[PDB]
Amino acid sequence: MYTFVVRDENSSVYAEVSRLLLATGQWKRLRKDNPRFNLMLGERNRLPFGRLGHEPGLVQLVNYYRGADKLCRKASLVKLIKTSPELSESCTWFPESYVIYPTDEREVFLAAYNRRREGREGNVWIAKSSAGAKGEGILISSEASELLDFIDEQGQVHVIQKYLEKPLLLEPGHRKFDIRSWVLVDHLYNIYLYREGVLRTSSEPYNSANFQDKTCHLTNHCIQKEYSKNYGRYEEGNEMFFEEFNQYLMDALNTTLENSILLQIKHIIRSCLMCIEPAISTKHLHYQSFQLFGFDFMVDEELKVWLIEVNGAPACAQKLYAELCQGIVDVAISSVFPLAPTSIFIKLH
Amino acid sequence: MRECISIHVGQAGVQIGNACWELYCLEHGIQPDGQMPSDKTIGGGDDSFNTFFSETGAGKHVPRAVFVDLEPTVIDEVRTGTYRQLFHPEQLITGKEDAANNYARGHYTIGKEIIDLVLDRIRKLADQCTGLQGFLVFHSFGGGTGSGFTSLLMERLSVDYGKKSKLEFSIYPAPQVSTAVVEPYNSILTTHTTLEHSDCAFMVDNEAIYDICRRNLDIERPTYTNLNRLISQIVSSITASLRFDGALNVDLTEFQTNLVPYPRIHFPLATYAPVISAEKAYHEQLSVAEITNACFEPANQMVKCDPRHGKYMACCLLYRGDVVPKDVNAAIATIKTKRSIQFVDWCPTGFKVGINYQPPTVVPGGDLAKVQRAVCMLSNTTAIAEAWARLDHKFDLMYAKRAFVHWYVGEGMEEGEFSEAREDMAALEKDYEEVGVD
Amino acid sequence: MREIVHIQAGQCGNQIGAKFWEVISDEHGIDPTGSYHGDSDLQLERINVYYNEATGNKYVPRAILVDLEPGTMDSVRSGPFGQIFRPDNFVFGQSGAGNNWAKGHYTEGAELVDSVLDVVRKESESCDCLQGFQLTHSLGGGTGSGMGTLLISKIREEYPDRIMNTFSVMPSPKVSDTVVEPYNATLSVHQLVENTDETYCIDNEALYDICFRTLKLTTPTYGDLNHLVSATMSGVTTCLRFPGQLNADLRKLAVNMVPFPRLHFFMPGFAPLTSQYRALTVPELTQQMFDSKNMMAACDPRHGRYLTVAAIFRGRMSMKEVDEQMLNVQNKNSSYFVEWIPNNVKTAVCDIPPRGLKMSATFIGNSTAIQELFKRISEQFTAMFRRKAFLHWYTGEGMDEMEFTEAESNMNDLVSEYQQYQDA
Amino acid sequence: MEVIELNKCTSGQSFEVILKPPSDPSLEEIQKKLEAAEERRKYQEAELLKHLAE
Ligand SMILES: Nc1nc2c(ncn2[C@@H]2O[C@H](COP(=O)(O)OP(=O)(O)OP(=O)(O)O)[C@@H](O)[C@H]2O)c(=O)[nH]1
Ligand SMILES: Nc1ncnc2c1ncn2[C@@H]1O[C@H](COP(=O)(O)OP(=O)(O)CP(=O)(O)O)[C@@H](O)[C@H]1O
Ligand SMILES: Nc1nc2c(ncn2[C@@H]2O[C@H](COP(=O)(O)OP(=O)(O)O)[C@@H](O)[C@H]2O)c(=O)[nH]1
Ligand SMILES: [Ca+2]
Ligand SMILES: [Ca+2]
Ligand SMILES: [Mg+2]
Ligand SMILES: [Mg+2]
Ligand SMILES: [Mg+2]
Repeated sequence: MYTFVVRDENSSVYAEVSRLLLATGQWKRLRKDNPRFNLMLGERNRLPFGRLGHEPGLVQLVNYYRGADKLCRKASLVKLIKTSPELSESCTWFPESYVIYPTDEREVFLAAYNRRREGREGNVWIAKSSAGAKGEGILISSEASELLDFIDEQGQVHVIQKYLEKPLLLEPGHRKFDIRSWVLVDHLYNIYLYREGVLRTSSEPYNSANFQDKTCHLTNHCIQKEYSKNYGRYEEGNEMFFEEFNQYLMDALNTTLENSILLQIKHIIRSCLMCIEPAISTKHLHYQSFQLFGFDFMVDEELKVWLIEVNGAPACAQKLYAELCQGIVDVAISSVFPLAPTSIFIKLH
Repeated sequence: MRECISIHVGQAGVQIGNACWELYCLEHGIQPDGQMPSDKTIGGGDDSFNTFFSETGAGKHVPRAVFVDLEPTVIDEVRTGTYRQLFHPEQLITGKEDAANNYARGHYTIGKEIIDLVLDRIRKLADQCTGLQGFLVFHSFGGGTGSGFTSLLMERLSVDYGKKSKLEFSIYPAPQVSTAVVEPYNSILTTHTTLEHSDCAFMVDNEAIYDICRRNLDIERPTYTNLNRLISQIVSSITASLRFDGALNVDLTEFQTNLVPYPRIHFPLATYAPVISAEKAYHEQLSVAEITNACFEPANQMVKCDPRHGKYMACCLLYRGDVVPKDVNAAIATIKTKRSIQFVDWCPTGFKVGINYQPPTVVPGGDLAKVQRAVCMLSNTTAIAEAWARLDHKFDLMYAKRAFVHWYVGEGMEEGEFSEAREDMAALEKDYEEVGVD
Repeated sequence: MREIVHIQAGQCGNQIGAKFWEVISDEHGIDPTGSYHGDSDLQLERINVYYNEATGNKYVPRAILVDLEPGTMDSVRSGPFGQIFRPDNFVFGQSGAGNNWAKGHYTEGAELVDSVLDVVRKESESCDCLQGFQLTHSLGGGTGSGMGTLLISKIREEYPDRIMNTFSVMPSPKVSDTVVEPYNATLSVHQLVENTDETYCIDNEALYDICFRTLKLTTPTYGDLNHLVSATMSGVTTCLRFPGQLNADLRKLAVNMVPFPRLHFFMPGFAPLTSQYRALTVPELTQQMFDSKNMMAACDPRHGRYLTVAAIFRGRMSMKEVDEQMLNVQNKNSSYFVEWIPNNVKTAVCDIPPRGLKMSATFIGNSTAIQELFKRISEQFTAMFRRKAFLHWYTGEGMDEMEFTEAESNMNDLVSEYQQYQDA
Repeated sequence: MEVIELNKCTSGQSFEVILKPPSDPSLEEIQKKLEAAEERRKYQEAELLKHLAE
């Protein structure tokens, strides 16, 4: 009989995992402040890692990797990519980015902007922050003055980045979209990619002449389910799953999802997680970690994949909660606490 | 030549002291009767080993040490043990009834009755020094004497020897071998009143020693004797520079100068390698790179914590055995490329290295195999504040209900001293976070 | 902290006290004439905690025998180990106490107490380092209950800085001598709340149920109940009598077990209890010692929570297995241990098993479910007191009705105080 | 990776390797607090003896 505690009441994913664990008859839930637990479903902020692994006789496991925020904060992700020789600052799959405080990279950002200015190249940049939750905190502009002035009005650090001006458009609708992949890293640092992804699409036609109507430019579910007068017009919930997307790629482009996009996604996931492996592995630590990640990708018109951001506390799509949650129990929980069929994950080496 | 005086307080301090001086005698070739055939200046001399041993006209080498316990059981073993001939009565002080795991008892009630006797017995060793440099004080956090009487002794030593250095070797409490539920109270009370009187303190977590003994020595249920033999090897690596010819850490002042830029943050983390089982008949000999890389495994640290999520303020490497400088630099260069080693911005990223050609000495018939080379690393990393956070949390759970507080008030302590001491640890936790986190 | 002074008072206190000395005298190799005939140095290392040494290498219990009538103490002096006690240490009168707390505490007992205190004073003065005192008695009668608590009040006045410890037998209508036992017990609990550091609550209702249900004895006697009390007392004093690290003296024990001065009433347990030659595995020992059916206070621990727990394992066994088994009990039932006292379960092992067993285990618990015992007593008390039934036996000895009212208030406060920490 | 201050002797040697540069209460007061605690201890005991005398 295994024991666990819950410290993030607002997690949709682990509310389900907590539910499955109980329905097995072999996991007992404890009061949230009881220390004699086998499994901690921890809080988002200030998780007390320093108090784990000191209970004699208990093997202790937590659903977060200490130090993984370097990947899951827009500011620090830029730094991790620029200064990591394993990523080279020249890796071809991350847009040109700069960190800008209201240290700072203001001077270098302006330098690349002039080069593009004289070069006549697409000079549309997007500014965003970490506290930017639910469609607010972004500005898309082709004039740097409006960008920096928008940042100096906010007290939080921000990031300026190339706005991908040539995105891949679905037809009909001429509409933007983005790909969410769910990735599970277990205590051994095996990397498991959930076979099911999802596209979060814009129900409005992409209009590259007005970056002010941030509707056909932002793929967020919250913005499309409120501002876009065409919500649910094409797919149920502006969510298209991989079978349809694949069939579309076969019908429209004479290719498949695996060849044109998945090889690159798998490459990007491995690079990011292998880079920080020596800093966050718990292979010889007194407690163990696993964590579910949400990778967000862009696809351009040349079928090139771009990494947008990594989410450390992601939620799932409605119809995918069941299958994926059982997989967390199987691969990441029962692997450490065994209980008494083709996999739903792809293992990346 | 400058002398050093060792002071051992409470059961933990006395038993570890016994283990250390046994090791010293083996290292310096001093028989249990005190004679030393290699010493050719009879009855005197100012060699390196004379910083820990004085000499009688009969050629006996006597440790510059003092043993203090508020109960006589543990010091009586010293009085009748293998090295009974080493010390003389004046160096062994014992009371009648102990502190009952009650800091207030060891500090106020009982300490007040013995402090002058202890100080006067210490004054006798001091008077026999031509240039005393300070004290090394061994004790536990959790016992009533080790915590309560030690803190009183440190206050008085600062008054009577204001210009002298004071170093601590402290045992941090672990439930797997602990004897009292109130050990968190005592730990925090003694860290509060002792902080400003200690220049450098080395914490040993019994949990960490316990696990090393089960893992690397294959001991089912380690005992204090197992633990103390391993602790003595580490203590010996740290004091070896005071006892042998050398150029690094040759006086107590150099420990502060080399490991402690900020006075309050004076708790360096110690890591030791290799620990090899002696029943292991055939074992491969580890290289300089292998034992140096092991200094960055949490499993070999005296306090479990993750230095990858902290910052370094200083770092010393102390080798014993077949080790030359170029093998060390070759090992360090390789480790830099594979490890997360972050220093604070206002400190150099470097290492101070000392090599002593004599390989570690091991008590015959003990648990540790003899190796061709070993290393002890001392690093001042903010990650050690994880141990303060564990301790403070346990204190918070009990004090919110005032559990056990009546035992302390009964001895004369006011309830205010509790929060006074808990507010100081709160500041100390904040000092570590300012120094090490972004 | 070496010498303990033992005191036994009244019929129950002396009948249990005598069995205790037979059992532990056997463990330390002391024969009925005070000669030592052991074969292990472990037997003599801490023999001074309970025994004085006389000429010719004789050992004399540091025990004082008290009663207001001679009956039960003549039987002790004629018992198996009767001749081992110091003759001067028998102190007794003739009137008896008629199962009346007021006679023991205020009239008959008052006349005799100064003689007891003279003998106590004589044993304490020869002590190198007196730890404190332990008293055996029942709460349902007159001498052990009324004079016992008077003794404790006066020892404290003379030795305020020593530990005071009792084994107290609680009455039950199922093993009852008179209808006034709830009056006597209620008056006594008030004294113990103020004047003892540790009290082991031994409930005659539990001893009876264990003899009937588990040991399969159709018609238990007091002798059968006292065999259980002997085994328990030997168990809970093991840490005082043999070399060891944990709870090795009375004051360190009280620091580990008592988080609030008034909540110092302990629930003891013992394993195994069998109706004999089969070996008991360490898992088996651990599951039985924690089972309510092995508890001596007739309280369901699943009805409250544990403040602190002390366990002792005796015999040659795997210390690794003992640690694993104890960690498994806490980990698999963490609901019943308070979370605001970290690591509140301590465990000791001694290599010398008790007579007749290869291994055994003894349990000492500070549980909030002990309030069920005081609620029992409080109900029985009030049922009579609301009609002032049987009070004339007490007002005839000079007591007033208000005193009873206060004793009742104090105990209902004690029950409220336990309920306070069961919900914290 | 600069090595500095290499000192050699018959029993060993020491040196330093640098990888990157940077970027009390009086005795009287002690006696007061100790005697303050002893006084509170004496007051608590006088209260017990008074209570027992009642
Ligand atoms: N490593 C190690 N720890 C010990 C040793 N002896 C005791 N301890 C630890 O020290 C703590 C108990 O403190 P003690 O030193 O035994 O107590 P004390 O200083 O004698 O003070 P008193 O309360 O008067 O007995 C516990 O955490 C023990 O685990 C020892 O020999 N080696
Ligand atoms: N560099 C870029 N080029 C083109 N489009 C971009 C872009 N960066 C972001 N976008 C689009 O704008 C949106 C900005 O969202 P952002 O990157 O802030 O995620 P978010 O934190 O607000 C919600 P989530 O946690 O699910 O990622 C993206 O969903 C994407 O559609
Ligand atoms: N367990 C046990 N209980 C006893 C024994 N003798 C008496 N009692 C109980 O003791 C209580 C009080 O009686 P007692 O001690 O004999 O009166 P006293 O002589 O005035 O102290 C009653 O509840 C009895 O049930 C005994 O030998 N063993
Ligand atoms: Ca000499
Ligand atoms: Ca009379
Ligand atoms: Mg986000
Ligand atoms: Mg002690
Ligand atoms: Mg009777």
